[PDB]
Amino acid sequence: EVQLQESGPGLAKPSQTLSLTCSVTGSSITSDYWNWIRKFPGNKLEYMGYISYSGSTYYNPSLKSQISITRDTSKNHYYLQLNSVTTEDTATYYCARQGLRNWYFDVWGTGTTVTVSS
Amino acid sequence: DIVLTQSPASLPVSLGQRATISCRASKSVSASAYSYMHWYQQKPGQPPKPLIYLASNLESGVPARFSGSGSGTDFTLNIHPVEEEDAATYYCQHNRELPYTFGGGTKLEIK
Amino acid sequence: LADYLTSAKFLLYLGHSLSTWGDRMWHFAVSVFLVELYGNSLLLTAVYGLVVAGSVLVLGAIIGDWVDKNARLKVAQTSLVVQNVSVILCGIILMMVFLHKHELLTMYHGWVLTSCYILIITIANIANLASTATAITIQRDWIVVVAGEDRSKLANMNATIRRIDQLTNILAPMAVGQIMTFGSPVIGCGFISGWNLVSMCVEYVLLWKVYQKTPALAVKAGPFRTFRDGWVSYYNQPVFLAGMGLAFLYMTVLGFDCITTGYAYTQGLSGSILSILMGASAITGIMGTVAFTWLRRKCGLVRTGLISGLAQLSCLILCVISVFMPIISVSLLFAGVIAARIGLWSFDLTVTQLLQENVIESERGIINGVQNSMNYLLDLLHFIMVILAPNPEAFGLLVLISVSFVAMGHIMYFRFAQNTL
Repeated sequence: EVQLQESGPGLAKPSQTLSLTCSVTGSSITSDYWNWIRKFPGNKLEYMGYISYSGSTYYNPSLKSQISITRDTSKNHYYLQLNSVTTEDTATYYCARQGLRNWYFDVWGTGTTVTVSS
Repeated sequence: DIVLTQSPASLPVSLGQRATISCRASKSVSASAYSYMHWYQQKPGQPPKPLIYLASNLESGVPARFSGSGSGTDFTLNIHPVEEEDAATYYCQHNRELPYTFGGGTKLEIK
Repeated sequence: LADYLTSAKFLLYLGHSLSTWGDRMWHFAVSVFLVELYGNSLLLTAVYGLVVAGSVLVLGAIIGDWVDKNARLKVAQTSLVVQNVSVILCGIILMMVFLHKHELLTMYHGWVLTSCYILIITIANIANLASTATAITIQRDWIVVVAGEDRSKLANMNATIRRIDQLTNILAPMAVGQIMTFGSPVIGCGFISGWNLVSMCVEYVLLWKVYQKTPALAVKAGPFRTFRDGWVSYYNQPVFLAGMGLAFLYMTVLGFDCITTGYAYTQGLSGSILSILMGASAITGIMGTVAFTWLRRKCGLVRTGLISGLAQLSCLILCVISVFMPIISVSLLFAGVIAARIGLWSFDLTVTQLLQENVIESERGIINGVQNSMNYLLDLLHFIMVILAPNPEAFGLLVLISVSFVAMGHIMYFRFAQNTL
């Protein structure tokens, strides 16, 4: 039984920093890829990037924002940090666990909404 | 980058019938003996859910009314028979090469 | 019975059965790797076959020369250890590549996949050479000394060895398939390494026990110079023509190989019918072994080859009719194949006994290495022919070519029999 759960701040201001935490209960973060996905207001999903099970990292080059996918292996957490946010960052952020046996986003989290304004 | 075009936009159906949704790639998303095209189900207010993995398999616990088929650049998901609860949104997502991409989403409904 | 559990013949059977079980499980594993990570591409399977064949062709004489000098226990245990160590070290790599499978297939530059492929090939190519060496030394030297002047004992030994081979050929792939189905390939390729480790230990102890049992096994009566000397000394052997005839029967597609099973699949058959077809092939093989035993007992050693050739050609007449005459064609083809299995196996049994009974005691390894070299030369030619002709009609031509080559081989054996009798 694997479970994820997000956390973070409610909203933000332009040119600030967001540090969304994802806590994984039931399995270590040293097994399979851990991905950040975001669904916009509407329908268009989008892939943000991942942190691997071996400290590797990848960011979506088509992204127009500075993203840092870090991890802390003690609390069993991994963090997405958005820097220099803008009016086009308001979305819903989900975690996912791309497994190594069947290669698909087989376990998601409840996801958290993020909106920027003044 | 691979662009997955999903058709149709919204698919109306009636109970007991059979519904077919298909999304076509722009390159080959199939390697040796494996095709990387998965299908997701998302109801309003919940995160997506895995129905089909590797384009022809079935998850653990999903009703058997869902069937997957296809290869190359054209794939297809079939539901038979539909219910009153299947009014959801269906996505098709590939894994062939970074960066991954999701389909447009088919807004299934019930008449 | 204590007697039939301590005599130095059941131990040879036990060791051989363990070795063949491990070998067939490992072969099945490599086939699964190929079909999974490459989609059983016929070109890459053919290249793997060419690599193995050419490697044994250039080196069989050297390996036989090496076997002919050193001591028996030493060379046997060294070959066993090399084989099992190579198989374990490759099973670990197969486990690793099976685990990170999709990563390699989809998010890595192709050169790492190519390197993994050529590495697996290069390790299997040494496992095959070690298996060739242990085959030479045990079958062609140890089996012939553990049974002395008596000639029926040797025949029974060869027969039961072939029966063990026939049973394991169909039993081991099924077991590994079950283990991979109810588990994962990562578990199958680990069970294979564990099996090979424990088997290496047990077979080492069994070999030492055999060597301790028969004191008549320690009395050894015995660049390019050795290579050419071996080939020219093989040319003028009294049984050169029979050996060449046996060699010729490896140029064939009429069997169960990478191409004929694909042909059957193209003819719309099922897995279960293929399984029962392989079972029938094993049944006919065992029939051929017992037929060879009885024939050799009654008529003679040499004319059994002629009888077997006539039987095989009789069934291959149906095999070739199957081309010109949508179920009669394939049914006749498979019937002819499964029937000619009898003649094939009994003929090669009698040619093997002719080899290991006439040649001088101090040249077994070298000329048997050259015999393996010729078998693999014709196998290499077979694979070359498969490469240039992948189409299904080309198979309709390859059947004719294979029956022609079998006819040539039996013409050569007939010439040998005319020279002798």
